[PDB]
Amino acid sequence: TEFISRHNIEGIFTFVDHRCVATVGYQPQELLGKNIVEFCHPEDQQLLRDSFQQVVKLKGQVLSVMFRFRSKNQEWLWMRTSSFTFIEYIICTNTNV
Amino acid sequence: TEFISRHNIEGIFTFVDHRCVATVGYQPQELLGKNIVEFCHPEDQQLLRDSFQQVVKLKGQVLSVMFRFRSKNQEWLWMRTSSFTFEYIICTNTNV
Amino acid sequence: HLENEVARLKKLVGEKTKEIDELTRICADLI
Amino acid sequence: LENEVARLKKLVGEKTKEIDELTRICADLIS
Repeated sequence: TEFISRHNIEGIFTFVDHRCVATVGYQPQELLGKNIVEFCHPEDQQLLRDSFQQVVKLKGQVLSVMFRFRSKNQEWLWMRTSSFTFIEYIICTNTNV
Repeated sequence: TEFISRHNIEGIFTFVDHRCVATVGYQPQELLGKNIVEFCHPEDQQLLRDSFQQVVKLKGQVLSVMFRFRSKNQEWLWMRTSSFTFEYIICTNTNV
Repeated sequence: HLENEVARLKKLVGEKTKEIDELTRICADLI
Repeated sequence: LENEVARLKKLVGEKTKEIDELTRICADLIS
């Protein structure tokens, strides 16, 4: 019920594995090239941006933010993304609860 | 210019990526189920074997051993193996 | 004639899938 | 039936690109 995503500094999907379809319903092609914020609930959207602003200054540290994800079937999913940085790219582990 | 191998506790190949063919000449089917020592130079078998006994006591820490690997064409290749443990052992086998 | 193509391609896919499955496990592990 | 090999050649290309991306990642978070 989780998938490994790989973003840049702004949060654009640069890589998504095959397990997204099972976890959110979207296909890798449907996620690639778009920001994760676009899929984030507007109510807790700023929070996602705040978490992403932090992983950048905290080079190497691991962070954890939980937010709502818009599934493919237009339904909200609480997603726990535990992300960190490598700056080259950002690795995210998006877990479904 | 290297490939990631994944052994068990004793060092038998449990997983090899496609890059074995370019770096060593062997195919994934030809390595799996087989011990890594079998491809090692008799001179450096003791070293590689001792190095494998070490990665376990290091618990997560990374070791680096250099030995001769017998390629598909029956010639020795100096290999820089950067290995550590997680259950299983992951190796980054570099060709120099 | 072309059936031998689809057959070798279906197999090739199966191989690349098993590699993806193991590789994903490794990256999922080193976290 | 040509439409199979065409979609399989494509599917292979996608799965080939995925392991390269996966391998590059796993090779990185080892250092």
